[PDB]
Amino acid sequence: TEEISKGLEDVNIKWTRLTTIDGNKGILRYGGYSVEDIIASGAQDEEIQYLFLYGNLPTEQELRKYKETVQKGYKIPDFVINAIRQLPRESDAVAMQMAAVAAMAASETKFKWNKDTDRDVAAEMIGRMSAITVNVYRHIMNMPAELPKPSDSYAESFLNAAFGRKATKEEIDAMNTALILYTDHEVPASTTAGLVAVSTLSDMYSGITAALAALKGPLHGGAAEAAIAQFDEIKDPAMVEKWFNDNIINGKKRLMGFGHRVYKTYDPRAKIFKGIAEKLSSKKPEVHKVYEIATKLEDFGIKAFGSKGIYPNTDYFSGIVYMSIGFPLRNNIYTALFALSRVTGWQAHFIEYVEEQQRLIRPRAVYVGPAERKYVPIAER
Amino acid sequence: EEISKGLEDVNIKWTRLTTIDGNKGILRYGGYSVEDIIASGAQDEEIQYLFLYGNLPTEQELRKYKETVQKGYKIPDFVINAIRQLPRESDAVAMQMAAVAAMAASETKFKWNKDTDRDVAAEMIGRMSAITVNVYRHIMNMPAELPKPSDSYAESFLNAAFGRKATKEEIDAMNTALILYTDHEVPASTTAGLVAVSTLSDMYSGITAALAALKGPLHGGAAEAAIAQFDEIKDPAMVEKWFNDNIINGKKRLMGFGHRVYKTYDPRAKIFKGIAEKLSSKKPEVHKVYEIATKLEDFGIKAFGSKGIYPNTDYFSGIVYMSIGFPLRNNIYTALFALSRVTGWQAHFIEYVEEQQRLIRPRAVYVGPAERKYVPIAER
Ligand SMILES: CC(C)(COP(=O)(O)OP(=O)(O)OC[C@H]1O[C@@H](n2cnc3c(N)ncnc32)[C@H](O)[C@@H]1OP(=O)(O)O)[C@@H](O)C(=O)NCCC(=O)NCCSCC(=O)O
Ligand SMILES: CC(C)(COP(=O)(O)OP(=O)(O)OC[C@H]1O[C@@H](n2cnc3c(N)ncnc32)[C@H](O)[C@@H]1OP(=O)(O)O)[C@@H](O)C(=O)NCCC(=O)NCCSCC(=O)O
Ligand SMILES: O=C([O-])CC(=O)C(=O)O
Ligand SMILES: O=C([O-])CC(=O)C(=O)O
Repeated sequence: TEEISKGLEDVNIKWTRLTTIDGNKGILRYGGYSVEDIIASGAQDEEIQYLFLYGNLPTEQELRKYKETVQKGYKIPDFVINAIRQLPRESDAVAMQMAAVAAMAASETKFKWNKDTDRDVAAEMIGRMSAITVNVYRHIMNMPAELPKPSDSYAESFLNAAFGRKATKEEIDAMNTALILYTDHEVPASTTAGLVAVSTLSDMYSGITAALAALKGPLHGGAAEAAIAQFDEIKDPAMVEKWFNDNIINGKKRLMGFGHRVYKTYDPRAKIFKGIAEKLSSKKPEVHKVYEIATKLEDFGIKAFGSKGIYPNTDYFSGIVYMSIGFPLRNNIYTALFALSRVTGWQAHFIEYVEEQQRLIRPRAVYVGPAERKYVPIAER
Repeated sequence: EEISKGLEDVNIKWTRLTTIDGNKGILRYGGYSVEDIIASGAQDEEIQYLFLYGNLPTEQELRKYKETVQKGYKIPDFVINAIRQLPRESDAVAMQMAAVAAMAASETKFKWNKDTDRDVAAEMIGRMSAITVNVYRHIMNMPAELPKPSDSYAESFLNAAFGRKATKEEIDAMNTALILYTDHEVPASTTAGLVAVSTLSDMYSGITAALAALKGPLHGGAAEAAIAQFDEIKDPAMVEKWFNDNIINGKKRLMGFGHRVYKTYDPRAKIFKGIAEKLSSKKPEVHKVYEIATKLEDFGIKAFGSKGIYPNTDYFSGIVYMSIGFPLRNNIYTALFALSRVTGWQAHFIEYVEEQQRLIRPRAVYVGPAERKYVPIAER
């Protein structure tokens, strides 16, 4: 015992029943169901949400019961809203979500880990996350506060409150795909952070807060904004080559939206996000200009990095989808919409850890510092 | 290969900061044993400096350092309000989370940088003092107050928290508690924070993640859960019955006992015990809490000492905080742990990002349902 597991690569932190990843062939499954199959069938997010908490897809009766438990989360305390609204407007959207969930971790003095109550607490929090995100977006956009109302879909309920208008069928559907696509991804940095916290037997909301803290970072969920920021920065499609050689190839910066710890091939979610990014952006000429820079850079990226197994990830196109829906490129909002979705995966993983395989997470470090030495009083230093 | 349960003996990084011999019960900060530091009467700020800069400060450097820490004694009103707008019966550590979370939001200009990192951390150490003062005050239903510059960081914290002049005994006791909780290599909290910062997320979010993990009863939460056990007992005569009914029969874990690394007496516990004795003996109601604690200790060692499970740092610290004058409620004692630990947290995050940066992303073993086609809703 003296070897460093750099980045914890290939170290198994738990067993899971929820998500499997084929990094070589680019296969992502939720509870056995492939992410392509789920979208092809045009499934609602609530069904996938239910799948992660319970283990199988819901019957008509169970789905209707599940939605009412989620919609309970649409009503949140004033201090929770205020936790967002009393922060500087120019703040990070994910950190705003962090601040709001932290308020819940504090106020929820009666939370206890229990197999009877876990899934209900989780289901309501998924609703609370929606209510939180609406108000995060509204506060940033200088708008008055609003809560999501119950409707035909979770995606619609969210979109309606966020913009303060009726969302179109096409808008609702694209958000519904994004929510499914970002639901879970086994044990990334965010989920890991949350699992470490919950391993001490701290509460669910603390786990979500620790997860959000990690997700905020540029190498993780922060790429959801940082990738599209690259597209916004190039402006002219003919400038793409120059920008790529100037920023990435000279070794200055990493290519945002590219690369993965697991996938050595094209990201499955990146396929789906691209097709939808192509469809919706082609309806808005100024957004399509972003997409046509994106695909051009994608080609230079694939050629330059493909041999090293660096391929587009789920964050490369996702931001274009959100921009097409109506959300602006500012304040890390795209990462916050990522987080809005990933809360389901995060929570399902914490429950699976505590109920069935609980143990404190506490690694070691190899000491490489100063040898044993006598303390010297400050006077003679 | 398969599951590294709890990540035991898996190395996550290298460090120059802290050494632990779990078998002998040895703890060193930058090569200085914890016993050397305490015996010397070292100021907490000296040990703060040691963690941020890699060596002990000169008198000139300590003056410069204190100036930077004190900057954090002024914090924005929304950070104070991030605390005060929450229900008073809220967990104290979770209240610290909310405050630091607000900083993570507002601090939009934070960059991981060789030239700025240490000053940011020094200022945050001060800020953690401001936060904890206000966390304690709000819980007790008192007006907001900030720490003021003085001779020592501990004095500045205690004075502001209580609103009175702290006695020399109280100041030394707090100073020692601050040193003893400064760092402990890569425990759950620090790890949770390192996972966060490996995404190149900000220092404050790193602290926030660490705070979320420190709350738990298996970790820093034991700073209150241990002393809670002594409060339940009330009568030294009923120690044996409580230990027989709850631990040996009920299977509940004895809080303030055991450790991931130490398989012997925790060096910090040993020091905390001596102070708990010195401080409690003078005030009758706290003294008998100590008397319950030491009587439960003997049953603990007789039962678990052969299994490598001995008193840890949280077992006696609660009594030490109680003697200083902090009440046994709202996980205040875990919040005081945090106030200290923020120095160790930040030192590790800087160390990891500057000199050994890589994304922390482990794997899981799949035992779930095999590949299956998306079933129609009614079959099912
Ligand atoms: C996600 C990653 C951190 C994973 O990398 P990792 O598995 O930790 O390996 P690593 O960081 O040690 O990199 C290995 C090598 O590949 C190189 N590399 C990896 N990704 C990239 C990239 N996007 N652009 C340029 N070079 C890269 C890196 O420079 C290193 O080179 P060398 O061996 O010469 O030092 C990285 O691919 C990256 O930074 N990607 C860009 C940001 C991004 O899109 N992140 C989102 C990931 S997906 C979902 C999400 O989390 O939201
Ligand atoms: C700190 C610990 C989590 C470390 O344990 P670990 O290295 O994760 O080992 P583990 O949890 O897999 O347990 C191994 C065995 O020892 C037993 N064990 C460990 N600690 C205790 C205890 N305090 N009382 C009774 N049994 C114990 C445990 O029951 C298990 O036995 P079995 O296999 O028969 O169930 C544990 O000692 C514990 O739960 N302590 C009690 C709470 C506490 O005092 N925590 C604070 C630790 S120090 C400071 C701090 O973090 O702040
Ligand atoms: O799997 C990872 O390492 C990160 C990722 O793509 C996600 O969490 O969506
Ligand atoms: O080292 C550990 O696992 C926990 C501990 O004693 C601390 O963080 O003070």
